[PDB]
Amino acid sequence: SELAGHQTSAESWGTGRAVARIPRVRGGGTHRSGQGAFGNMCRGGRMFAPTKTWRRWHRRVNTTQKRYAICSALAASALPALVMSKGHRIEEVPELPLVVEDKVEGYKKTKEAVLLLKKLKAWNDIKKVYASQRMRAGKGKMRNRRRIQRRGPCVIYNEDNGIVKAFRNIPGITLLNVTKLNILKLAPGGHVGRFCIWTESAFRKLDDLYGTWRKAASLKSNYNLPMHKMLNTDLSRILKSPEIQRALRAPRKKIHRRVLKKNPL
Amino acid sequence: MKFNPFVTSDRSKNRKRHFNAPSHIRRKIMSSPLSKELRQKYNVRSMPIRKDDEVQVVRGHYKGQQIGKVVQVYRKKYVIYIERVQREKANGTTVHVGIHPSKVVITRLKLDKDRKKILERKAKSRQVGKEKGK
Amino acid sequence: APSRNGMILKPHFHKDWQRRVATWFNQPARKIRRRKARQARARRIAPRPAAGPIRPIVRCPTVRYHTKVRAGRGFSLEELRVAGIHKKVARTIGISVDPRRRNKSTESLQANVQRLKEYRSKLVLFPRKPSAPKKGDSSAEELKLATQLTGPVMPIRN
RNA sequence: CGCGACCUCAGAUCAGACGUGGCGACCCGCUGAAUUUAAGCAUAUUAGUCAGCGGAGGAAAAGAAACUAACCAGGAUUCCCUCAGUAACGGCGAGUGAACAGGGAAGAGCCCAGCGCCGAAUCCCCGCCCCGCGGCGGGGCGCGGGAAAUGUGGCGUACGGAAGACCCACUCCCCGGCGCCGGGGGGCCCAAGUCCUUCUGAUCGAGGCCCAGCCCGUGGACGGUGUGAGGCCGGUAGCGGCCCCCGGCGCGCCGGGCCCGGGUCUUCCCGGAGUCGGGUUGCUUGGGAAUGCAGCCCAAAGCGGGUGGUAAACUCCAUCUAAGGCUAAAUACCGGCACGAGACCGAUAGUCAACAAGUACCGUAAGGGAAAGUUGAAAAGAACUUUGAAGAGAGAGUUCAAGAGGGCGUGAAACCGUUAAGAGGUAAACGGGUGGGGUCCGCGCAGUCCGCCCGGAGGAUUCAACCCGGCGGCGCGGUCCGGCCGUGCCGGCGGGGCGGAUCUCCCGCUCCCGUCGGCGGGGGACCGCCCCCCGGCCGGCGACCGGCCGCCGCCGGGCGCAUUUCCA
RNA sequence: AAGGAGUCUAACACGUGCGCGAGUCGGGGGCUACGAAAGCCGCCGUGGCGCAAUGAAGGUGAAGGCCGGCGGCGCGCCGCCGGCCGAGGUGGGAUCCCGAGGCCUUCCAGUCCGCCGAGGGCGCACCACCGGCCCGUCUCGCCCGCCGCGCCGGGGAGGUGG
RNA sequence: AAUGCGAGUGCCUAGUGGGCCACUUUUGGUAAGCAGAACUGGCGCUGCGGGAUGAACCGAACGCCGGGUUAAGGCGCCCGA
RNA sequence: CGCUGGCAGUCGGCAGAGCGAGAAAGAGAGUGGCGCGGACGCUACGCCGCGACGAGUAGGAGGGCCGCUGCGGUGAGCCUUGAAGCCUAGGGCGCGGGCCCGGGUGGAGCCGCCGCAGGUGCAGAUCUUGGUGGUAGUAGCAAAUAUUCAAACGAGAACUUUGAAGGCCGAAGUGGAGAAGGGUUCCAUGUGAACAGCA
RNA sequence: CGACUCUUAGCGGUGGAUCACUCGGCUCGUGCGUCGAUGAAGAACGCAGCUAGCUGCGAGAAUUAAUGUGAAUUGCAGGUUGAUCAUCGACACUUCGAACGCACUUGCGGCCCCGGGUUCCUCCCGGGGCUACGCCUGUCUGAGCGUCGCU
Ligand SMILES: [Mg+2]
Ligand SMILES: [Mg+2]
Ligand SMILES: [Mg+2]
Ligand SMILES: [Mg+2]
Ligand SMILES: [Mg+2]
Ligand SMILES: [Mg+2]
Ligand SMILES: [Mg+2]
Ligand SMILES: [Mg+2]
Ligand SMILES: [Mg+2]
Ligand SMILES: [Mg+2]
Ligand SMILES: [Mg+2]
Ligand SMILES: [Mg+2]
Ligand SMILES: [Mg+2]
Ligand SMILES: [Mg+2]
Ligand SMILES: [Mg+2]
Ligand SMILES: [Mg+2]
Ligand SMILES: [Mg+2]
Ligand SMILES: [Mg+2]
Ligand SMILES: [Mg+2]
Ligand SMILES: [Mg+2]
Ligand SMILES: [Mg+2]
Ligand SMILES: [Mg+2]
Ligand SMILES: [Mg+2]
Ligand SMILES: [Mg+2]
Ligand SMILES: [Mg+2]
Ligand SMILES: [Mg+2]
Ligand SMILES: [Mg+2]
Ligand SMILES: [Mg+2]
Ligand SMILES: [Mg+2]
Ligand SMILES: [Mg+2]
Ligand SMILES: [Mg+2]
Ligand SMILES: [Mg+2]
Ligand SMILES: [Mg+2]
Ligand SMILES: [Mg+2]
Ligand SMILES: [Mg+2]
Ligand SMILES: [Mg+2]
Ligand SMILES: [Mg+2]
Ligand SMILES: [Mg+2]
Ligand SMILES: [Mg+2]
Ligand SMILES: [Mg+2]
Ligand SMILES: [Mg+2]
Ligand SMILES: [Mg+2]
Ligand SMILES: [Mg+2]
Ligand SMILES: [Mg+2]
Ligand SMILES: [Mg+2]
Ligand SMILES: [Mg+2]
Ligand SMILES: [Mg+2]
Ligand SMILES: [Mg+2]
Ligand SMILES: [Mg+2]
Ligand SMILES: [Mg+2]
Ligand SMILES: [Mg+2]
Ligand SMILES: [Mg+2]
Ligand SMILES: [Mg+2]
Ligand SMILES: [Mg+2]
Ligand SMILES: [Mg+2]
Ligand SMILES: [Mg+2]
Ligand SMILES: [Mg+2]
Ligand SMILES: [Mg+2]
Ligand SMILES: [Mg+2]
Ligand SMILES: [Mg+2]
Ligand SMILES: [Mg+2]
Ligand SMILES: [Mg+2]
Ligand SMILES: [Mg+2]
Ligand SMILES: [Mg+2]
Ligand SMILES: [Mg+2]
Repeated sequence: SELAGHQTSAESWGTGRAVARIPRVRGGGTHRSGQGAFGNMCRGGRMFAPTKTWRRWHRRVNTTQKRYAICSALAASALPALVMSKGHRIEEVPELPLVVEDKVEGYKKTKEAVLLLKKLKAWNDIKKVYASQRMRAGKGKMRNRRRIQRRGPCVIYNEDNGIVKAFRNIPGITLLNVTKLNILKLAPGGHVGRFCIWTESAFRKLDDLYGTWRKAASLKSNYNLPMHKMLNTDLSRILKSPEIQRALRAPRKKIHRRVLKKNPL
Repeated sequence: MKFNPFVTSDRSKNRKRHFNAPSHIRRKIMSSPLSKELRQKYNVRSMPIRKDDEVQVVRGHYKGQQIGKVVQVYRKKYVIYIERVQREKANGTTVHVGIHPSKVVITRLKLDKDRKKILERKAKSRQVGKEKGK
Repeated sequence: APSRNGMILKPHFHKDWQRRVATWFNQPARKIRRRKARQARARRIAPRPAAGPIRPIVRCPTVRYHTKVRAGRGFSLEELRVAGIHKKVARTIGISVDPRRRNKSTESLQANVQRLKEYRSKLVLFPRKPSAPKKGDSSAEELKLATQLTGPVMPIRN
């Protein structure tokens, strides 16, 4: 509050009186009488530089960078090591672009969703969410953030025929539409590699929303896939290629440590 | 997950409305489960507890196979006094040990004109939900 | 005290500007309120277009914009008189009218007259009594295909 | 003299109404500083801001041009972006500082006076009759009363309007009741474990619940319950149910009103005065030979008047119509009622106030204004014995725990008491270097294992090599067969979608006689790119492979009967 | 013992990271539990900044050279129509290009793959300089245009201010 | 010519703008641990060995250590010699 | 700090184990006269090798696996078979900021890593609030002449009560009544916790 | 040896830090957006079986009626044809206060109607209803050497 610490009437006693020249509370037969009113050092009082509502809370990000981050988060979800290093239990998942059929959207009971997650061998991630359900540490428990858990697999659908109601009671499961993909849910915590389960109608609209490198995006106005700074990134195969290896000097891998100087005299 | 924008998930608000609830709301709060014999008969899972109900403790020090009549339903400390759950003081006077209604299960209801209507309302609204599911 | 090199800046923060600070934290709240009011109005006028009355073809003054064309406030009385529409009946069938406008030219006048004719050809008029049709109104086969238009009526394109 | 009008003015505890005062976050009308900055200070700046005064509403105010402009012109007001820190003002210093155009949110227009025409055609009140009757209304009577010609009502208002005649065209607009047809508030209720073992003082903990992967899940938000609960309970989800009340959206009927328009000619009519404007003075503005406002003086006109951002004269243009009035929406809201939420604070913090807080207390007064949360799961809050006058103890008892005993969770430091150890005449304390004594630790007190080989005592269902089956790796299988891809390249009696400032049969509308020319609108052709079918090579399958074949490796099962192999 | 003092907003400069790139940016508006988030609009790019400067302003507004023919001046110049070449040079300059000759195994010729190298070149960025072009201003001057022949308009050479 | 050393260049930028002391030169003053200059080195900003003590003097500048040797100073005892 | 040093060559029965040496460059190709074996490495933001150097106020920069609080992710993290906090003659690590274990106390939540955010670190400000010392059992309980004996009540008597004295105020009183102001202080009984600066 | 003093540790005091809790704040957002002469806001005084404060209420005084709900309230006593809670639309609502008969002592009235008193005869007592200012329309009673008309 902007009136906090300033609702009192107080003026400094000045020099003399063997007191430290701070403003003091006016008169009265109470405890608050010459007790120190203004300033950050005093009990009660006003804090140094009070926080204001017109702080810049919000940041704006360029649309091309938001789309670029969406592409980087999506391309990292089809790689084994990157989704393993996010911790998702996908050792028995049959294919990493996990694409299912279009009758999954017609699910209306969560038993069908649980059975589908078991047949896709994805139920061990929901088990890890269940094992990771615990209480928070600190002041967040008294600020309506009492219980925490792990973000589970993300299910991506094209049209909603009941799939959000069928899947929304499972802890960890989140639902995103294809045309409304969120970076905050595709890469939780800023780290790429979340486990994703697609449907085929979901999977067949990515080339329409983002395009390939020769065909532009059809549902966006003018967006192309970004260009690669480095086409072949496997520098091991680059370096031990005969094209590079012949144009090198001999390796000087002999270690020449210091010599103890004996006196020749 | 709660989607109603007029229902609160605030911890302090829920604790305030629980601890400052009026007496007719405390009656619904202080409900007790029915036994599995009465559950299959009435198709009713839980009822608000009354003064003349026979009831059986399932949790705490006084849990067992013993069944006691409720002495009183003291809704101010959110607790009931049952017939034989009691404690000697220093001087020798016995006082009733209070048990919460959620840790005690009803074995015999006191059937009034209103509590039959409550069981019938609960049974009809359960069968409407069963018909909606089926 | 000035530094080595920089601008001479004149910040207008010498009054009590912190009292009159307008924050925009209710901007996503007013967008939803405007959208709900817009949809409530669109449901209130059910076969009438959601944008409202038709706006005329209007040139812009003031030479930076004299090549562009625009939606004006209303059709002029000369335009309605050439088109054959009464000025107190035009507002009842969704034609925007203002009497302040003049017609200096001929080409814009006849363009707005053609604009009125093409809208009058597209107007599907319901009977005043639903149980009994009238003379100057649409037949029953068009009222069942009559829908609500979204966006401005006959949008103005350069 | 008296009587009767009218005018002007009184008095009524006359009949019926209205105002006062409060709150005041947001709004309107005044009044109005000085701190401060200018490194002084006086103009300026602070600032038309704080303080002061009056008046409202759910918004207020503004608002349908005496406008912007100078264009191929826009067209009420309010708000947002931009114009723009710009034009401009300024001891031209410090500093101050708009508007138009443009894009949006919203969008709604209207009425008088005058001038005229209609028999004042208009309005209010009292008495009676019936109805409505909880926002005092409707029709019917009254030789009932007033207001009003010093002007009420209808038509009519700057977008022109009125009247007559000529033509064309209207049979349906509004309100009030009667009765009937499908959002808001309130009340009640609706899934599934207290299932078996086990820790605890208490479990909501842990383990399990087979092939319905314990049960429900459109319900795994939250809270309570003796720690940490989707399944104990209230709840939550659900275009879930049931029961009342209010309102909207409509239909039929009754009693009323209203007795209506458009177009072309003809004849008429048309505007707001101590106001505009001018001088001067003072404040104000970015407004600068005066932007706005106000006092005083002067004081209008009607092809008039105002504006056209440099004073003035002449001459053209352009644009409105001042001095009367109403009007929703978009916009504002630190007060009030009811709610929801939080990368906020966590009892010296956060409101002064988590608590009998604007309270205790102080000042004559205006005013000033605190401190103050926590036993336990449950008072089970310590019966009884004994000393003392008692406060206080000692036993006993409760509790998981009194090492939780009514300001009682945890219980730090400063300071103090006692015990133990060590020491002591250069105040104490300190840095470096040792020594001594303690306190505990190494769970020390016969002291590291590891690999290979040799020797000696043993024990296995055992090695190599072959056979069968499975799997994996590699393959320049120089170039095996088949697929897939290409930010690869050429072709086609190929089919298609986007784009183009590359071109051109019907169609709307337009100038001139169904003929004849420009332009709004779909094809059609051309070009570019992409997608899908066809053939060719190239290149990849190391972000992207299948079957046979060849080699190698590993596993399992046989056969190996022990100079092999392994084990201690 | 506890609390206790370079914070937040706006503006500017410079450096650094990212994306796109002569463009870039939806911040305002609109569409469609967390979510008041995210997504989308392109005839919503209005508008801001950048792509053009200079002058107080009216205004103006960023290479030329050679040749042929014609006209004038007395072989050169000016004006006038057609062709061809064409965005400057000097010095330094990372890097890159050529290569006289050569880098051994018994001995010489002898082709390919590399590696070095005397000397010679195209020269990035950047710096110094000399030229060139645009706007203001000054001086000296001679010409060209037509719808209005003029107190009209346009040009040249040499300094100088931005 | 000798000797030695890799240089050149562009942005942004804090703190400071009270100083003081010494050999030599030197102004005013009888003089001053006074006032005011030039040059270089210090103190300020800096510990260490010595001058008993010590801002400036002499020597010498500093990461934590072991061995050896020195500078300026010293070597009766304090107190190493 | 510099060498803008070295290492992708771990090139293995599809093998041949090297680039320290005074002297620009190739352990180059072709053309004619048994035993199935071989340490470590390489978080390339990593590892390794040579030299030289190390003062610091005001000030500037870098690195913190230093520390506090909250958020997004992540540890199939820890926890009533005992979390946070606090105490400790215990064992240690780090140059340091600090941190990890052991014992005790306590009774319900807490932490590591990758990023994000800030009301984020105290010895001072005659700092603010709260608490506690030395002084110190010290200064002091000294204005207005004065108390003594016996008895009663009581657990307890210098101070209460009663009686007997000796005294003072000495009618402008230390007497008897009112106004202002106070508001139950008046009266009766009981108590001796706190107050009545001894009781 | 002991006293006194210093250091460290154990235990006990003084003190209430730290931590963990939170029916409280702060901030943002939404919907509504409602006071009063029919007496507001505010204040005063009273009201409970035992009641000081807070809260609630107004002589019907920790509430009456009605409706919903359905067996309690509770610190101790006492006593389903509906205890208690909630809703609240009926009724009631002391004194001051714009505060209203005049004043602010809680004082003085005036008019009218009732009941005792009396037997309409005024006293006296008690009860009820009126008695403020400004202002609008109408009514009634008036004023004027204001302007007139007529006897
Ligand atoms: Mg505060
Ligand atoms: Mg903590
Ligand atoms: Mg500076
Ligand atoms: Mg009256
Ligand atoms: Mg004023
Ligand atoms: Mg000043
Ligand atoms: Mg100053
Ligand atoms: Mg001053
Ligand atoms: Mg004010
Ligand atoms: Mg008022
Ligand atoms: Mg109001
Ligand atoms: Mg208004
Ligand atoms: Mg405007
Ligand atoms: Mg600008
Ligand atoms: Mg000046
Ligand atoms: Mg100003
Ligand atoms: Mg505008
Ligand atoms: Mg619009
Ligand atoms: Mg009239
Ligand atoms: Mg008008
Ligand atoms: Mg719980
Ligand atoms: Mg379990
Ligand atoms: Mg739970
Ligand atoms: Mg479970
Ligand atoms: Mg349940
Ligand atoms: Mg339920
Ligand atoms: Mg619901
Ligand atoms: Mg005027
Ligand atoms: Mg003024
Ligand atoms: Mg001014
Ligand atoms: Mg003019
Ligand atoms: Mg002018
Ligand atoms: Mg007007
Ligand atoms: Mg007007
Ligand atoms: Mg108005
Ligand atoms: Mg929210
Ligand atoms: Mg506080
Ligand atoms: Mg605390
Ligand atoms: Mg405490
Ligand atoms: Mg304990
Ligand atoms: Mg305890
Ligand atoms: Mg607890
Ligand atoms: Mg304690
Ligand atoms: Mg001792
Ligand atoms: Mg602190
Ligand atoms: Mg930059
Ligand atoms: Mg000197
Ligand atoms: Mg120095
Ligand atoms: Mg020195
Ligand atoms: Mg000496
Ligand atoms: Mg040495
Ligand atoms: Mg000596
Ligand atoms: Mg250093
Ligand atoms: Mg210690
Ligand atoms: Mg914080
Ligand atoms: Mg401190
Ligand atoms: Mg003494
Ligand atoms: Mg007396
Ligand atoms: Mg007396
Ligand atoms: Mg005493
Ligand atoms: Mg001690
Ligand atoms: Mg009372
Ligand atoms: Mg009742
Ligand atoms: Mg009832
Ligand atoms: Mg008086």
